Amino acid sequence: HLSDMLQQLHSVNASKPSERGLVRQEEAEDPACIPIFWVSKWVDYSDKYGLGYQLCDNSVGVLFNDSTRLILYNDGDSLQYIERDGTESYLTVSSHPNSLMKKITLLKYFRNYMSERLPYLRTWFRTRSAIILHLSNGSVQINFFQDHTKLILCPLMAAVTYIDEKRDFRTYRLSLLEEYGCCKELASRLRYARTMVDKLLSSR
Amino acid sequence: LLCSTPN
Repeated sequence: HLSDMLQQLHSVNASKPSERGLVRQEEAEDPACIPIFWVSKWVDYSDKYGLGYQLCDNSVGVLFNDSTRLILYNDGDSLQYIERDGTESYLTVSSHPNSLMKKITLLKYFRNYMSERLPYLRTWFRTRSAIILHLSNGSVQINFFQDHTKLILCPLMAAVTYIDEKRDFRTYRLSLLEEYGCCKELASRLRYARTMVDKLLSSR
Repeated sequence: LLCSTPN
């Protein structure tokens, strides 16, 4: 949930992780918390059709402007269609689901554009600082525009994954992180994320 | 404006 998460975030922040006598952020790491999913790439052509995104497993998905979303698996043929209400259909690029060929061409453009158990995007939204991606499996991912750093948050393991400026991958157990603290920068991203999660529950 | 940054 976003409540579990919000609880965990409110918590690590309440603790002011960066105003420490000694910040031993190295110790708050945990290689077993690496989330299974995150958005490798995204494309906001939503002024026209919507947001196309690529999961780290290389499956591509587009959440259209009808709130319908087509997801092409990383094998290239399999499809998942989620209607405006959430019904889930499993078709195929070759099986030809009649009426889906316009939609399927729009996905291949997004697929081609980005390359040139599967959790889809529940919803998203940008602010001037970042784009927020809320995945069905519960993780809120926040990609910050300015310095290209990223926060992927999984409420299932109370874990925060932080891809930084140099492009290094680092996963922290939010609460260990609440024992050892972390540098300013990550501590402020968790505050931002906190605000972002509130909102995912507010406007939701 | 914008998309992911890849490449």
